[PDB]
Amino acid sequence: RAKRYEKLDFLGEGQFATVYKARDKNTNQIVAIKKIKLGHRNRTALREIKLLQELSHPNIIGLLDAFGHKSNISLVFDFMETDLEVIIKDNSLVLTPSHIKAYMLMTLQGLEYLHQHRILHRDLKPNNLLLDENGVLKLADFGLAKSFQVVTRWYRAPELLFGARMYGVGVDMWAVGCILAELLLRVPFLPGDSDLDQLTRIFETLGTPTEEQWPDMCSLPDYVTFKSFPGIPLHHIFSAAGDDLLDLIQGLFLFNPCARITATQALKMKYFSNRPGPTPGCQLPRPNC
Ligand SMILES: *[C@H](CC(=O)N1CC[C@H](OC(=O)N2CCC(Nc3cc(C)nc4c(C(C)C)cnn34)CC2)C1)CN(C)C
Repeated sequence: RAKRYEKLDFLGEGQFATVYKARDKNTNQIVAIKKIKLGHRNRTALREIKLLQELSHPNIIGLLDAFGHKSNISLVFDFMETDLEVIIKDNSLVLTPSHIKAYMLMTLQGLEYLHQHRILHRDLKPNNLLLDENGVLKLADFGLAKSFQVVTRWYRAPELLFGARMYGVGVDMWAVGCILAELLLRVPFLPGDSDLDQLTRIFETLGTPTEEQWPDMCSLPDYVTFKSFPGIPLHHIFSAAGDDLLDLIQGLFLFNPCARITATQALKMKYFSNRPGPTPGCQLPRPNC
């Protein structure tokens, strides 16, 4: 499983990881190796493989083989054609309501599954939702994921920005909300230049929160008193969205994290049972190469 795979294209440098297209020199499937190059620890990177092998799901990335002795450790995976991030930036593609319903659907079934199995994918962003031949979306980058201030600032839920130590599933949900806005607007919704500014963005956009809207807000370790903004109505931001969708977004971007709509609460919502339903993955937009 070391020399086994022959290197094709580069796919991504990373956080402490590189990713390569390679060809299994036996199966002849294209595969995506995650190199986790290291030194101290492979504690977090072993835990990853662990958490991974423990999951079977069509919207969860498929752990095929890990291997390798040296400075590095390799996780083999099914190759994927694009990520939801490129799918955004590709202008070629204009997005349809039923395209997004479809992208959201598969994301949240992935999520439902995960949180049933008591896990957090603490790093949900749109380059981490991959898509195959047949428009089947999959979560990935599990290097940040514990079994019940970590995401990349734009998709960081507030509680975290306010240095919450003990935090729940409402973390993953904030992200999914950020990803939906980003899907709608086709640009990062709340692109802070700093943690401090990421909160400014959140509040000025969504309004600064009450102790009603969020009790136990001030008890957070890094809590700090921002200016009080009113917020912006969602149908201003999303002149797009119909009321079934607005309802959903607004619930995902609730401030109180036990009052934040769970994956299931969200999958059990009109939006999904309402027309237009999800495009078949096979009929979902594909980009240039
Ligand atoms: C057309 C080729 C095509 O459609 N391209 C345009 C957009 C595609 O480029 C991307 O951004 N891709 C392709 C590579 C894909 N691989 C990738 C990246 C990362 C970071 N992780 C992973 C995994 C994990 C499971 C490890 C798997 N695959 N990746 C990212 C998106 C290329 C071809 N003709 C014939 C139609």
